Amino acid sequence: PKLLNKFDKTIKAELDAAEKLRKRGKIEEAVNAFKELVRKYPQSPRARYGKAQCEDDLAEKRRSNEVLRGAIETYQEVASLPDVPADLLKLSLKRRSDRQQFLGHMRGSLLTLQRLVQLFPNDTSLKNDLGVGYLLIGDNDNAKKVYEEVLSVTPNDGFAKVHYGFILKAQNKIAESIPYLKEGIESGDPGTDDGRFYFHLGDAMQRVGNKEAYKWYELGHKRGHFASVWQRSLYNVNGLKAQPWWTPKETGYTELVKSLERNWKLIRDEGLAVMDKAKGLFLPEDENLREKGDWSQFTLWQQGRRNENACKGAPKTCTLLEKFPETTGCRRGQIKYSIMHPGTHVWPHTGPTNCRLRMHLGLVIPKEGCKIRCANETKTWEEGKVLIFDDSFEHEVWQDASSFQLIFIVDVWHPELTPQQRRSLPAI
Amino acid sequence: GKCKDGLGEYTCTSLEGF
Ligand SMILES: O=C(O)CCC(=O)C(=O)O
Ligand SMILES: [Mn+2]
Repeated sequence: PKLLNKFDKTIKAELDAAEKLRKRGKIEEAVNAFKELVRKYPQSPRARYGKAQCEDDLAEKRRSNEVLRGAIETYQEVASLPDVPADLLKLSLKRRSDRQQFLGHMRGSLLTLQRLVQLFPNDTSLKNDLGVGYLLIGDNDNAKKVYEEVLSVTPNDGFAKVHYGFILKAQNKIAESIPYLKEGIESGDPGTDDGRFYFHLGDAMQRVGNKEAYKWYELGHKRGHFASVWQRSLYNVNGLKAQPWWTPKETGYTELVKSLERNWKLIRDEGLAVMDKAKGLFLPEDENLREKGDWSQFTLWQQGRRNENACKGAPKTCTLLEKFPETTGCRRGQIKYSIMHPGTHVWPHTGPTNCRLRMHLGLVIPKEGCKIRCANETKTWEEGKVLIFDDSFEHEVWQDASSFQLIFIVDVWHPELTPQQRRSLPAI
Repeated sequence: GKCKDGLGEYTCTSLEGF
């Protein structure tokens, strides 16, 4: 890595002495050392990079967003100086984008990634990084165009293949996504050994009837991406008790279960009133999990936040639930009504995290035609009764009754999570 | 997009700095 331009080679001793202080952890000393070099040599790219790296380390030491924003600006200043070596220009801008994504400046990161692709049009990995920037903001269309542009030039790039297959699979192009996902993982290129790609390759194969799907779930399990072949959530706290079905006593949330079962008719009645008078509050499930039929949900809580307008449609239910922070505070779960009509089948699927358990309170359950499978066991609901399963295990639902099914879904923190973990875990 | 019922999104969390 050639980081010194012609002038920087003539002050190589001073630059190495300052950088050695930063590698030793003397951050304040290194900050002032590079500050002096930037003063004496205001055009030095290596001195400016040292200033930025020291601000980067100082932000880590302080866990300070404001200090990191200063580092992000100094990484920019490096790129603005004359005669910046190509290796240094790329390092400074790549770190800038990486730190912008850390702060959540996803739009700003995108501008930095685009500039990197403009400066180095032959670096295919920078285009792949740009595609990740689009994926992080939720712009799958522009991400798809980026990887198609990469695959036009380098068809064998494994990173581009998995991410293209991921985009195709997200767009419900199930059959088309399989060879891109498969060949991408099989390439072994950096960035392809990711749990997201084993998860969706196996799921795509499941939807098309490919029996080789669980071979890829076992390979993902062997490489540390899945807790097991059945439990394939990707946002896990390791060690939590893993079983598909739970009894109320096993969860310890016996007071919540008692309240739901004592008061279930007021929950049902408000759900029915929304069906009859405000049906638009039920939104069709839009995560591509419905194989066929009609499936909608009316969400009262998500990420531990109460939807005020929705609770105006179920005020008594929300009042009852407010007494139970184990569900209203579950920032990795929801509280929602769920309606499924006859002819509905939900693809086998897995929730995102092992940090929640999912309760179903039966509200309107037809006598025949409705069942839910979790892992190897299929069960039925009962009106006014709570069943509890871990939806990080593969589960599946059928609705073949002659009228509608209505349930109340109440997520709780996994009981083995400490109060510390419940406060700090990022919301999902 | 949010990962409520599944894992369809590229990332399911939202980074907001330290
Ligand atoms: O999500 C629903 O409403 C349907 C049942 C299900 O898949 C779940 O509770 O995770
Ligand atoms: Mn589910």
